[PDB]
Amino acid sequence: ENVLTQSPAIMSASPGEKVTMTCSASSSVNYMHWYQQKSSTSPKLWIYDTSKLASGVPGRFSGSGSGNSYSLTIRTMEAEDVATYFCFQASGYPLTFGGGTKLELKRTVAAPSVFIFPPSDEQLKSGTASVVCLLNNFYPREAKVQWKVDNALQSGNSQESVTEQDSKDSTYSLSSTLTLSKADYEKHKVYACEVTHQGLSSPVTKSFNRGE
Amino acid sequence: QVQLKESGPGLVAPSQSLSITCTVSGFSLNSYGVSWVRQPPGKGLEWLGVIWGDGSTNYHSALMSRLRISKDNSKRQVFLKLNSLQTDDTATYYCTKPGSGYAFAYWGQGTLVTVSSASTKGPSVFPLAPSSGTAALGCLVKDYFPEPVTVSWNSGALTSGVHTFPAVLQSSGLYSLSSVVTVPSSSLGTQTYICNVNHKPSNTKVDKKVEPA
Ligand SMILES: CC(=O)N[C@H]1[C@H](O[C@H]2[C@@H](O)[C@@H](CO)O[C@H](O[C@@H]3[C@H](O)[C@@H](O)[C@H](O[C@H]4[C@H](O)[C@@H](O)[C@H](O)O[C@@H]4CO)O[C@@H]3CO)[C@@H]2O)O[C@H](CO)[C@H](O)[C@@H]1O[C@@H]1O[C@H](CO)[C@H](O)[C@H](O[C@]2(C(=O)O)C[C@H](O)[C@@H](NC(C)=O)[C@H]([C@H](O)[C@H](O)CO)O2)[C@H]1O
Repeated sequence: ENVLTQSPAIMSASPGEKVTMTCSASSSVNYMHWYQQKSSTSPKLWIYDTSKLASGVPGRFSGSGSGNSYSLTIRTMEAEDVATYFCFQASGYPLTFGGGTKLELKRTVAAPSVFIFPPSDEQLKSGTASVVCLLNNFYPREAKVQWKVDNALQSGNSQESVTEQDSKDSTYSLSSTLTLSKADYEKHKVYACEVTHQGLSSPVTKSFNRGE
Repeated sequence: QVQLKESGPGLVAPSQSLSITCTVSGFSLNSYGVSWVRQPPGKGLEWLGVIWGDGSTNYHSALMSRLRISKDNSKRQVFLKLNSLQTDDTATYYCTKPGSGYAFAYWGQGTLVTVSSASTKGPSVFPLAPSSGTAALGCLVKDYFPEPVTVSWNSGALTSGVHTFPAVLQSSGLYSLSSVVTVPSSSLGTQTYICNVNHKPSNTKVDKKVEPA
């Protein structure tokens, strides 16, 4: 098969900035096509036959290339262009897709707002205590969240999940969920999550004491 | 308005087979091909095969002859059948219509297929209660299978400031997720916040009122 290589796999651009993503075919093709996919919903046809825009695609997009060498360009990056772009060839079977280039919007630094949630009483009756730390609306993506229970650093008992870049404000949000047995949850007093992020002069700590 | 839409089983046991139907409108299957693509979770697009208007077929050899595509023109239906699914056949499956440049101009919404012997299970929903100008609250949606669940707030009327996290597969074989919303502190006495959780595979709907403790 005719392997298509898109590198770099991830790039960022500030608003207004020109961006160019490449696609290399191992074997020469007469035409290259491209798709845009936002957040695991159906891809959309974006450019066909190397340089033709599909319907609904704004004029700031263009495509070029020939032989083994193709590109897609955005004249001026906008927040709505945050997506994964896939090249695709249909000149020979099997039909093949590139691995994707995910394009991020590089906006200004924004500090998370941090919230801590204790387990619900309803959950505790079941025998488990999930404690949630929420980092809301921050940029850039890199952030460290540590859980501290009566001053001891937890490890191996928490999981993080992160949103995609928000449509309008280009920020992330992040949850961190500490799971303990009820018995262990009742053995300790102070539950703290500690957040380190380049928007904060020093770490933020949000805590509670089980009880109220 | 060319439209395509997939219907499929969701859960399939290993070594059992997958059948999906693509129902189309706005075009005639006697004149146009329909392709199939899949996307494993968190990965790229992969082409599976095509049935052309004349009924001729082409398949990705990487499927090692496990795939057949057929169609019934009068019923506006294209059928995908994939045998002996294994864990790595887990993916969202799309039917698509080649159009401009023989590229895929129109796509179905996709149907998630999960390959697992594990059984359907509805979620438990717990409140993430607001603390003591902006406050955050939420719902923790725990211990369901398979994906997906949907979460809305106030039946879809509250959308601003909502963040519904991607589900994580736990060690247990079950999924969990949280959905949060930031709201004005001044609304907490006044406003009702209900997270509506729908898990179609189990036929579970939970509306959970979230208020201060
Ligand atoms: C004809 C052919 O060889 N088709 C192949 C197809 O080859 C393409 C493809 O590889 C592309 C790159 O993706 O490169 C060439 O085409 C170039 C451009 O991409 C394309 O846009 C351009 O189209 C011209 C058009 O030719 C002009 O006449 C028009 O005025 O302008 C446009 C815009 O410029 O042409 C370029 C080259 O000049 C290759 O030609 O590749 C795919 C694989 O991706 C298949 O292999 C196609 O062959 C199909 O084979 C099956 C048999 O296995 C069938 O024969 C099928 O034909 C039908 C069908 O049964 O489905 C017959 C129907 O009459 C026809 N319906 C209608 C309404 O015409 C359908 C329909 O065309 C298809 O289903 C697509 O929707 O095809 C072959 O198409």
